[PDB]
Amino acid sequence: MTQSPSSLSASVGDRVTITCRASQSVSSAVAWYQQKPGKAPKLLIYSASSLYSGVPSRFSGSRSGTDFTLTISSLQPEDFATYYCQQSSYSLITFGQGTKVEIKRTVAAPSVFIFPPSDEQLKSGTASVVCLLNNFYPREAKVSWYVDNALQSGNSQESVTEQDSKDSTYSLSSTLTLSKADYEKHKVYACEVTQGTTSVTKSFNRGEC
Amino acid sequence: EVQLVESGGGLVQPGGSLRLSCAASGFNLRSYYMHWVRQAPGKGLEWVASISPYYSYTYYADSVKGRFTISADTSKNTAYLQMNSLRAEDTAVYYCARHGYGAMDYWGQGTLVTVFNQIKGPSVFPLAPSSTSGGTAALGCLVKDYWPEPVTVSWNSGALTSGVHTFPAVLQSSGLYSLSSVVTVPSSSLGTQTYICNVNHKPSNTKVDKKVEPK
Ligand SMILES: [Cl-]
Ligand SMILES: [Cl-]
Repeated sequence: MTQSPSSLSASVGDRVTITCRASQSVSSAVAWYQQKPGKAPKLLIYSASSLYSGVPSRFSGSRSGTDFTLTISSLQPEDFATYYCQQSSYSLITFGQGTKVEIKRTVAAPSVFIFPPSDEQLKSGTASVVCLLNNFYPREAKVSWYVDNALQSGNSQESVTEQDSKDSTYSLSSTLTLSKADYEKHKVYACEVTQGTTSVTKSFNRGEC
Repeated sequence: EVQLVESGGGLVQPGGSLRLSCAASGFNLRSYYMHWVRQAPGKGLEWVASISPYYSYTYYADSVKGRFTISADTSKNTAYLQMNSLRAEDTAVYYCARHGYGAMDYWGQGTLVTVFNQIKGPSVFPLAPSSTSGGTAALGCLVKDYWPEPVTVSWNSGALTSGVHTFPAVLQSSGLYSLSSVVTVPSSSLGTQTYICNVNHKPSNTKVDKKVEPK
């Protein structure tokens, strides 16, 4: 199954189209897989156009006679991978030769999440508030903690993981450690993440789901 | 949650055999099609084999037919790939996978199979004679760390054949071969006669001559 192109270099935000010409008959609908380096393939599309559960809506598949296409409508940095098409018959499975999608490095903003302490942990006398910055680049981002709008200092620690690839991103956790007393006597908890000219603050109110 | 967990990979010799396992959990593979798919280093996915539910019909890629056997044990909820007569082209990460939605929805983590393929010429070390053995001394050559088989050994370019014992090679844990060749000679000859073992390793286009002297 010739795939086209065999490799391509693109930028974040680009629309990417990968073609797969059928080696088996066309009634044997195609499936598409994504394989990150050093990892098992992941199913994206089955029956030419059906999105497998959990796969993002930016992936879509279609057919035109003997021609099956995978489209990534808006490339994300986590889409760096080799993509494979496949037809299945009762006696024979065939893969396309693969299309390596390389993505130019650029700034990636973090997805920010804030987590209140659990009721279970408050029984220990301590409250941990956790802020997650997921999949960002480059390394430099500033975390500032606020409690009823008072900037905190000296009571948070950070930790960083890197994906260890070519288009690898960072993720970062910041943990604010408070006594149960302090946690219970204040209401608004906010994690502000500053990268470049953007700051994003995620917050919660104690006791308000 | 559904999971496939593989085991069994490693380093093996050409012509050798290996068995890979694919342990299913969260489902019974009795009612599913299971497959093996492989990926040679830096290359694309290649289907290897499949086995069908209930009747255990099997299908193989042409490259592995007659050498690989796929099977499944429903009581152990495990599928297997028996790999015989291995070739250099079989080096790959091997994946097992379950057939789901006209496709392969769950995949194992992969296990690496490496078929030894590195040609290496031998190192030849002397087995030196003392003397403490009465009137007859032993000496020889240790032929270490070559691949693949074979090497041939003569002594004094073939002029010395009486008393020679060249042992079968042994496969070392490294995957490389080693052997020794020894000869018994009169102790009186040690001061005067030269003894040289000639080791030919055609696969690496290497010949080694080693003069063996008393230490
Ligand atoms: Cl760091
Ligand atoms: Cl309150």
